[PDB]
Formats: sequence, structure tokens, C-alpha cells
Amino acid sequence: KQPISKLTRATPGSAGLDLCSTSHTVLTPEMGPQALSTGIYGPLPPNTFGLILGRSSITMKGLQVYPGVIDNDYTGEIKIMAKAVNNIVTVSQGNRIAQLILLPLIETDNKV
Amino acid sequence: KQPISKLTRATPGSAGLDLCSTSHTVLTPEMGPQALSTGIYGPLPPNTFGLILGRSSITMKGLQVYPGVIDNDYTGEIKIMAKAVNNIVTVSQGNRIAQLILLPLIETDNKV
Amino acid sequence: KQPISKLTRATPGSAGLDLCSTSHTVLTPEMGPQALSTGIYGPLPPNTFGLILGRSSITMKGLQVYPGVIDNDYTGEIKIMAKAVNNIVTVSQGNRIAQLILLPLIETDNKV
Ligand SMILES: O=c1ccn([C@H]2C[C@H](O)[C@@H](COP(=O)(O)NP(=O)(O)OP(=O)(O)O)O2)c(=O)[nH]1
Ligand SMILES: O=c1ccn([C@H]2C[C@H](O)[C@@H](COP(=O)(O)NP(=O)(O)OP(=O)(O)O)O2)c(=O)[nH]1
Ligand SMILES: O=c1ccn([C@H]2C[C@H](O)[C@@H](COP(=O)(O)NP(=O)(O)OP(=O)(O)O)O2)c(=O)[nH]1
Ligand SMILES: [Mg+2]
Ligand SMILES: [Mg+2]
Ligand SMILES: [Mg+2]
Repeated sequence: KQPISKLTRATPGSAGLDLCSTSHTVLTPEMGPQALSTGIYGPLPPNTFGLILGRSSITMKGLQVYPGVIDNDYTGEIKIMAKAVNNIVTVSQGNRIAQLILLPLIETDNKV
Repeated sequence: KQPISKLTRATPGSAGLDLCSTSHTVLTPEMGPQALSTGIYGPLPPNTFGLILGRSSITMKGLQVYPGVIDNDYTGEIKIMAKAVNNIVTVSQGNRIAQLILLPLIETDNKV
Repeated sequence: KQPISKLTRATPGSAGLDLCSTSHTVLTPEMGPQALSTGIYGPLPPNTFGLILGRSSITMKGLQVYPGVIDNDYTGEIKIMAKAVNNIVTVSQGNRIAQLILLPLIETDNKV
């Protein structure tokens, strides 16, 4: 297992940490949502939660990433939920497919 | 009407407040986006805004929730904007279909 | 080029800055994702990043906006990544098609 801290940013001002697919995978529209492995695991830094979002270059090439919420205390593997929009999409091993954004986790009095 | 404060978190580290559908609804791909009732109303806590996002277990079962922005001062009913991706999806009353994330509302000098 | 500061909010409590299309464009489902011009450019205020999200009235009319991350130091044109869901969608010049949300950019020790 590899932690969040192993992820990298494209540039200092890049909002997201890049997430790569660990397998070669082919996706077609009729397959619907698929969960792609990353080999990267939660949990997140205290007081933060994560959002998985698409990279625009990948979205424009026809692979939609469904935004996903990563809970602060999640300790499982971060998977990318993805669907081919219109056409056959081929993802190669180590391709940068999504990005992880970290956001503040607001406290509320909501019952847990 | 029920306020945000009545919503619940799965767990202390869960980023989202769960949103349930108040009706039994069937969705097919050809129907396009549908607004599902929740019986839950704005407004939000001061200096925050909301984002409606899908639950991953639901996304992977073929129901896409379109991310929605809930404005701080919205006082209407929070509805879930949803679409069946590929197949017929059946939502039962009280099923947890989406989640509400609260985020800080940044001030800017943009004209209003 | 026009900066972010020229954008406007619907109302004081509106989380988003409105983004309008600079061209008349027709979209059909088979076309897949399209990048719509806005004539608005980065960069963003220090310590913030942007998220492009759909307006709910537009989503419910059948035009999906793919959430997009705007990096702090992006200096290019902000484009709206959009797809007609089920039907033919016609976007007119100056129509409000998306919104820009500003969020805090969290610092991490991730290698850049
Ligand atoms: O795209 C995603 C979304 C979620 N996740 C993981 C991280 C998060 O902590 C966990 C829970 O996600 P959701 O709350 O959105 N799913 P759900 O509500 O269906 O499951 P649970 O009831 O356990 O919260 O699933 C992913 O790995 N990828
Ligand atoms: O998924 C959603 C998205 C928005 N909303 C509500 C809450 C928000 O305050 C209100 C406005 O949403 P948008 O700003 O995204 N819609 P639009 O720009 O089309 O309407 P308005 O011009 O009034 O802001 O709609 C939902 O109930 N569900
Ligand atoms: O919907 C979008 C998404 C991104 N963008 C721009 C702003 C952002 O700074 C830039 C990078 O977006 P992504 O990081 O999501 N794309 P990608 O990872 O494919 O490119 P890069 O490797 O340069 O980061 O693209 C848009 O204009 N519209
Ligand atoms: Mg990127
Ligand atoms: Mg959940
Ligand atoms: Mg709006």
C-alpha cells in the first residue's frame, strides 16, 4: 500500500495531486461506471477530506471521471470511478487519469 | 420543511451529510436529468455553501448525481439532480442517494 | 483578455461566479465533450483554486458541465467542458452556462 504523501503535483500552483491507473484497462460506453485501481490508500491529513476529479485533458478525450468524496478516515484504496462517454477508451498502466483535491473538513453539530 | 441540521453523517470522519429520496422513483437513460425531492431545505450555516455529490456505492450501481451548488442563502428544497447512466434504476423511499458537503464561502470583490 | 475580477455573482449569498459562452454553439450527444470559450482568463487570487460547475437550471435542461479544476497559476482562458446529455442543446452568445467556485488551496509536503 502507498499513502497520499507519495502523490505528486504537476506544478506548485496545481490544485490537484495526480492519480494514475495501475492496470491497462479498456472502457466502452455500454460498460457503465468502472472503479479503476490506483494502489494509493487513505487516510487523509487531519481536518481534510478529498475530492477525486477528472483531468481536463482526459475528460476532453472522452473519459469521464465521476467526482468522488474521500472521507478523512478512509483507509481503503482510492479508486477512480470512470466511464467512457461515447467511444472506446484505452487506459495504459501509469497514465495520469484523475486528480485528488484536498479540502477543509468543516465541523457541524450534525448527529453521527 | 426540515433543515440541514436534521441530516446525519455515516461516521465522525465522513465528509458528507446523507440525503435520502422521499419518493419511489424509476429512472431510465432516455429520461435525462431528474430532480429528486428530499424534503430538506436550505439555508446553510453562515460563511458556508453546499455541494451535492454522489455516493460511490450508488454511482457504481449506475445512478449518476450531477454535482450541484447550494447557495448560502437558498431557502428552497434541496433536490438531487440524477440520471440513470445505462440501465433502469429504481430508487426507493428513504434510500440514501447523495451527500451534502459543506465548504467555506470565500469573499471576493466581485460585483453582485 | 478579461480577468476573474470582471465576473459577477447573482446575489450576495451565491457561491458561484457566473460564466457565459462567447459563441453560439449547437451540441448533440454524439459529439461528446466540447470546450466552450468564455473570454475569461486565470490566474486566481493567492491561496485559492477554482472549480467550474454547472448551473442547475442548465443541467436540468440537458446540458452537462463536467466539473473542472482551475489551478491557481493558470493564465490561459477558462473554458467550460460541456456535453449534451440526451437531446440537441443550443447555447446562445452570452447565455450563463456554468459557474466558477473559489476554494482554499491547501498546502501539503507533496513533491512538485
Ligand atoms: O470515487 C470515489 C468515491 C469514494 N471512494 C471511497 C472513499 C470514501 O471514503 C468512501 C465512501 O464514499 P461515499 O461516501 O461517497 N460512498 P457510500 O456513501 O456509498 O459508502 P459509505 O456509506 O461507506 O459512506 O468511498 C472512492 O474510493 N472513490
Ligand atoms: O443540484 C442542485 C443544484 C442547485 N440547487 C439549488 C440550490 C442553489 O441555491 C440553487 C441555485 O443553483 P445554481 O446556481 O447552480 N442554478 P442557476 O444558476 O441555474 O439558478 P440561479 O440563477 O438562481 O442561481 O439551486 C439544488 O437544489 N440542487
Ligand atoms: O474544465 C476545465 C478544467 C481545467 N481547465 C484548465 C484550468 C487548469 O489550470 C488547467 C489544468 O486542468 P487539469 O489539471 O484538470 N488538466 P490536465 O491534468 O489534463 O493538464 P495539466 O497536466 O497541465 O495539469 O486546465 C479548464 O480551463 N476547464
Ligand atoms: Mg492537472
Ligand atoms: Mg458516504
Ligand atoms: Mg446560479
